[PDB]
Amino acid sequence: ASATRVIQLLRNWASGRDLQAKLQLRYQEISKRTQPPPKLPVGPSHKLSNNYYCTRDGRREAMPPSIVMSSQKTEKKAVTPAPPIKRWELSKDQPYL
Amino acid sequence: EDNKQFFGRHRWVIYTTEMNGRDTFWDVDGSMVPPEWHRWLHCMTDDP
Amino acid sequence: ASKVKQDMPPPGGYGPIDYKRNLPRRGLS
Amino acid sequence: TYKFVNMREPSMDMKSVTDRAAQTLLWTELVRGLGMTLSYLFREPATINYPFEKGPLSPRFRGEHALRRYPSGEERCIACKLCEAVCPAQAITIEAEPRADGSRRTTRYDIDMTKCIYCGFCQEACPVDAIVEGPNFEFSTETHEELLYNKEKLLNNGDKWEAEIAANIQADYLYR
Amino acid sequence: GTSVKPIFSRDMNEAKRRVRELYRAWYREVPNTVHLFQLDISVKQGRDKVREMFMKNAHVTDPRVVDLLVIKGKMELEETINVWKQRTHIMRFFHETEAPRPTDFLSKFYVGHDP
Amino acid sequence: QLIAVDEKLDITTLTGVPEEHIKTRKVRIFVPARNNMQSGVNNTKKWKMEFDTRERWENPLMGWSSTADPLSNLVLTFSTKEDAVAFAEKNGWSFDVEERKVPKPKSKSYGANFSWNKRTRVSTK
Amino acid sequence: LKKTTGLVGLAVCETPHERLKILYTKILDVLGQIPKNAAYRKYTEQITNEKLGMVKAEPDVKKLEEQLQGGQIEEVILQAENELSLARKMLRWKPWEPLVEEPPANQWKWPI
Amino acid sequence: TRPTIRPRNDVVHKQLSAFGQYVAEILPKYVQQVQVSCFNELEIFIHPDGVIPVLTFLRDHTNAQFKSLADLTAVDVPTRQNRFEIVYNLLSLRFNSRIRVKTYTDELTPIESSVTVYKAANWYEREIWDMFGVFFANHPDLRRILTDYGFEGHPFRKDFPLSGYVELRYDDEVKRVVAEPVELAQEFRKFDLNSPWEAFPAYRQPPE
Amino acid sequence: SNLTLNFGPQHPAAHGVLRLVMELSGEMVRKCDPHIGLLHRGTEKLIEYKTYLQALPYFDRLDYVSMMCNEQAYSLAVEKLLNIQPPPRAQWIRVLFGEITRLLNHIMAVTTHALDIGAMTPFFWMFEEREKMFEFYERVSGARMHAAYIRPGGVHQDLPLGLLDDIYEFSKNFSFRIDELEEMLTNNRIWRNRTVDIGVVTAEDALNYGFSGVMLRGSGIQWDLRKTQPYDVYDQVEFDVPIGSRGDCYDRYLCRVEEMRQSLRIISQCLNKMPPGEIKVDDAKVSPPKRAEMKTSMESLIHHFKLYTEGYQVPPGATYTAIEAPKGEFGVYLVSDGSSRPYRCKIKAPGFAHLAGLDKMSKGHMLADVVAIIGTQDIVFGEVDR
Amino acid sequence: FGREDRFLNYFASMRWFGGVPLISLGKETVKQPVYIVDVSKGIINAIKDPDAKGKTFAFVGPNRYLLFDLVQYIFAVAYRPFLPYPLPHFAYRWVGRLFEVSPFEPWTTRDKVERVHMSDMTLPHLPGLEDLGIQATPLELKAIEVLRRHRTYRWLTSEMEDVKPAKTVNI
Ligand SMILES: COC1=C(OC)C(=O)C(CC=C(C)C)=C(C)C1=O
Ligand code: SF4
Ligand code: SF4
Repeated sequence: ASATRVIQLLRNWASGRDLQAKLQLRYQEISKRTQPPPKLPVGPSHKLSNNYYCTRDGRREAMPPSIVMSSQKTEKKAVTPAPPIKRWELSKDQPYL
Repeated sequence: EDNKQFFGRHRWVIYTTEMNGRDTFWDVDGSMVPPEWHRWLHCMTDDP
Repeated sequence: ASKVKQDMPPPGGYGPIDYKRNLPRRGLS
Repeated sequence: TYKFVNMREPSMDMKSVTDRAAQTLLWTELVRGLGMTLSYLFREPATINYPFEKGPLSPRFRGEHALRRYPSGEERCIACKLCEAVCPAQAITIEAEPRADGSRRTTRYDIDMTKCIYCGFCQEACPVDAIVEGPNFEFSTETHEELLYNKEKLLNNGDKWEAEIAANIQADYLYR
Repeated sequence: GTSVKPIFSRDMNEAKRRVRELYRAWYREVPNTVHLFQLDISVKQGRDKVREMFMKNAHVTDPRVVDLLVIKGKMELEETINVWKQRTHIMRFFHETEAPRPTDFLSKFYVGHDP
Repeated sequence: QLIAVDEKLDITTLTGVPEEHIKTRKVRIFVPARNNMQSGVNNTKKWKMEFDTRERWENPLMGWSSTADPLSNLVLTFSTKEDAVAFAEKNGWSFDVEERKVPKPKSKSYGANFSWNKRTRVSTK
Repeated sequence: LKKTTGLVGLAVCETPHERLKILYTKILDVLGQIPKNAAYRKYTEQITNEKLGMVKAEPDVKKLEEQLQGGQIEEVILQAENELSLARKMLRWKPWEPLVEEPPANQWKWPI
Repeated sequence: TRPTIRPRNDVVHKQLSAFGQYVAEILPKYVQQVQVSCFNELEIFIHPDGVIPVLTFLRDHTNAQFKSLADLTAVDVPTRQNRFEIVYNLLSLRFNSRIRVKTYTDELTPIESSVTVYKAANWYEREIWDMFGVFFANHPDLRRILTDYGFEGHPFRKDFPLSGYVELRYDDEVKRVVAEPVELAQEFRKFDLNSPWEAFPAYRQPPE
Repeated sequence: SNLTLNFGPQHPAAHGVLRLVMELSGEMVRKCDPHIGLLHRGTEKLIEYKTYLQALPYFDRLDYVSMMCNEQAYSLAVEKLLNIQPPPRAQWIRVLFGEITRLLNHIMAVTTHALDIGAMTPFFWMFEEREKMFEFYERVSGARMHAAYIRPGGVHQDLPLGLLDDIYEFSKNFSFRIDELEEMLTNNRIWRNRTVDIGVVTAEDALNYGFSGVMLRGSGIQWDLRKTQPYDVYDQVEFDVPIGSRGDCYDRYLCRVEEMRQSLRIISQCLNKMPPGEIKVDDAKVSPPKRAEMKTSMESLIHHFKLYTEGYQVPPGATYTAIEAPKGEFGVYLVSDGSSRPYRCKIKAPGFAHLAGLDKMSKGHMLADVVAIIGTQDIVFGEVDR
Repeated sequence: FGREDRFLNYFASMRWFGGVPLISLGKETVKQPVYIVDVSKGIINAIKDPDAKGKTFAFVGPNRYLLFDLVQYIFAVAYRPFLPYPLPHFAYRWVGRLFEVSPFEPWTTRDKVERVHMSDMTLPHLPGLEDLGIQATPLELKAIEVLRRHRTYRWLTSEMEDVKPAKTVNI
């Protein structure tokens, strides 16, 4: 910024922090508006052989849902939809704000 | 241009006072910029 | 057929970024 | 992993109690807020001087539509109607027939700009780079009818803005 | 048997009783609607319009359909009483800006192709 | 318990459809004909219900195509003819049903291309 | 001993072992009126018996919370109350009876 | 097979299948079917009469604890004798799981309101009533939520036209907003997109 | 009788188009009746009339404060129904822009909440940061907010060559702006008076009413979809979930500020770990080929033609896919009949359930308290009305 | 007469002077006012009528009123106190002269005063609104939509069937 040093001191005393270190306005550290051209690699299916589509066809591996207990058609331990969720841990970085 | 100003105020245009037929001393609008200077002024490129 | 050029982080990495709250005490008793 | 935001307990010693009493009776945190506003008062504002100064844009910006030509002057559009098929707003209307020289060209190319959502799907779908979203965004009108573009208006836009459109396409086509 | 379950009414008698209660409520409400919405119509016009709406669905012979119609009518009455409707909503029943369309064959032949 | 209604299903009073678009409409229930430009048959499996075509006119300002009937784009899909008939009946629409057209089985013989005494022998391959 | 369970509206329970014992005994009493061959009765009796057994075998609340894997024993008490209410409702409903009114022929056929 | 294809998880598939069998065993009176999709989603198809019991079980059971109703909506399939398909999506935070419960109804059959089980249902059912015309019995306050006041019809039905039957404008003679039959300067253009060649052999239907 | 008042739709504190019919005794609020549908555009039927690619821009306009998050949720649902997998670089870009979008949304929510309560300055301070993030959006997609950038194959385009540096430059300074906003609000006694113990909701009531996101976390419920049900690469980043203890407006405000800080943390991690490679799935029957290939090879041109005219077919089936959007759980129930157009698409908006609980939350409060409670629920009516 | 007319509004606005000056107390003037929508519909139907090429029409309302009774009804619909007093013709002409001097739209003019006091002609030989398919709307069904604006807050909600329609000198 172009502010005089007295105004910088007044700003830093009023805010309580050094404002000149982290300015809202960006001056010259941003990227140039003209950039060199890119190259952009291709991908994993760009091989010349051993690349038949039937071996990499995700849509064709979808199938109708599995049927359990159609109505038309002992040990027996109880079950849950999934194992119980494990209790969260308390933030080794900063547990309390 | 003035590269010491922050981004957005570092480039500007002073419009002409007389475009095709109308007096533009007071009435100016952003559509008076031709496309090449339009590309430069909106920072879509660095080269004027 | 030059080297692949893509938008990538610089060699090594970026500098650390502050995110924690910073409210100094800044007062008399 | 989780953290608490509001689970602290103040100190109950005479020093802390008197500090809290002073804060209550002398308005310390309000003074801190006033100091923050005073600090913002002496900073340079972020306002730009429109229209003499403009907001920053990129070559990818989607704006007013245009129809383009080959360097010979021949139109690029060959009336495949891919843009018409893909348009999410049904904003494009195309009619075509064989030209006098046997060419495949349009007799009608309409874009309703009050239907359009400016998504740029038409320019992605186009196989010859005929229809583009230009860089212009200052084209407000006084009537609804001026925003119903026909082929003549779009060709005029292309001839008007090609000098910038070609440079913008040059900067981004390697990403496409 | 056809094995169908009711909504509220068991047969057409209870359905007719509910219809009569709804009609009584609408008939009572009409003058308040004329006053509150500041309508330029008369109370007689509003009650005739109420009567007309009921007559339209008079032909229905199914108690479930009658029950659903009564539910919809109660919803409409609730909208009117609480002034959730505006003046335009109330006046939409009268079709004041729609030009009349003749039902005779000659008039339809002259204007267009629609039957 | 149950009430045992003995009436015919009729929901026209509850659908919100204007009277004109109930009594004056004719719906067609049919299996769509295969597009003759292609050999695929996957578009000839389901039953379709569609409405009778009404007037279209040119827009004065841009010459666009303008319509006044709201059912010009309504097309319904059904598994069987009976399902479409039931839907049309309960919605009060009068309908025309066309029976499904299935190509008849044919007798193909590659050897017949080279018959000793029949007209089926081909003069070119 | 513990304060502020951490969930708004959930108060801290003193003497939770006794409360859990009462709740599990009530659940078992209610389940005793359901037919023996019903699946709900046997499944609920099994799980409730495991929970009661682990309750009677641990006097420390933190370790009991760890063993039950139920998330903060106050929520265990709440879940026990919910289970007792559900058991009463199911006794009223009797959902172990055979299926009523098989669906139409192609009710669940997709696509179309 | 590796890079472009979504990987599948078999542990979750087995667990969801076991829990579906569990629910079907506990409630044979209402459960008509149980399915596990191949992207690991579990659905339970029930008779309508069991809307309240089943949900209650899933909400309060110790082993289920599905205490959050994520969504409740309807699907309209005109080719079915029971037109409307009612779908409940439930989430269990205790077991970090999701379940789907499905039932059916027609235009004239009420479905019991589930507001007593989940408060969140209150608005959802209203929306279902507004968009599809399905009535919910014992609803505390059932009325339109999304449509304009006095709107006629249920727009989310398949036979309801896309642009509707009426349109609004301002009339200066009566000095107010009025409604008139729809007239479109440009008719919406119907596209016929389906390919005449079959895409997915795994879903082929028998030729009847 | 009580006085009946129309709060909105033409009201500064109505957050757009909302007709709050209030029954009041003096300024005590006896009853709140929210009337919605003033922004109901019939999105779901329109989607029924589009291909899967054509329907994507509707999700930009559902929650027009968090666009790329809705794009991500819809793309994930379509990917699940397609049985395909986005490439790693696309997923990292998705998470980075999702966190940037969360920053945008939280700025909007907190600043407009303060504006409604009566503090106007932080709005102005933070909307410059919003404008810089809009510039990031435009540089990646050409549009400031309705990007249509995240698609069921990954992302439309790769990053421009200088974008990561500018994102890093913004991120290394955003924490001081958060600090200034906190200095304005957090310890102010007027702010605490207007927020503390206002709109208290219990954990059980929050669960039964269908709440999600911060509306749960403020009441102590330890739930977050990025931690319990991660979707793209959220299992490879480290962050904390802020939890409240009072269930009031003040705790939710603190939670949102802390979530902004955690978003900065995640953005740092995403910037450091961006991998190389392609940005959409290498499967031309789903993702369109590159322009150079489309103008060179027959198969590429055929697939481009078919993907832009008819669109890809999706195998039949139904999914419910949910994400931790900045406003809570955002979900899609998507049904496919096997064709290129979805049969049914139900959108689940957290604001729907949150606004449905407004009457419960306002019991025993005043008009200004109800304004604060409206602000604390973080409501946008594009997603509520759909 | 209509919402933006100079007939009902003109008489309603005369309450600002406290009393209504009427030449001969308005007892020797007969009026046959016609509704605005009837006139507009008649113009439209004349456009669409092939037989109306060189015809001369007379658009009048269904009832004829003495001026005193019409003004009394106008003041009753507006719920304003009616204080009619007789003014000589030359004095009213002087008032019109005085008001004509306005550089803006005059409140009244001498010509306007003359027209107000002149009886409506009867021309039975000319065709009318009924010959164009229009049933003339009486003033009794449309006065409230014009005169409700001229009421105070106390009388704003009064319904249209309250104000006892005025007497007509018909045949
Ligand atoms: C400070 O002045 C302003 C307002 O007045 C308080 C506004 O309402 C608004 C609109 C935003 C609110 C949420 C209504 C804006 C943008 C504004 O700048
Ligand atoms: S930008 Fe999008 S909406 Fe506009 S014309 Fe192109 S495809 Fe259609
Ligand atoms: S503009 Fe392009 S996509 Fe559209 S019809 Fe012309 S060539 Fe085809």
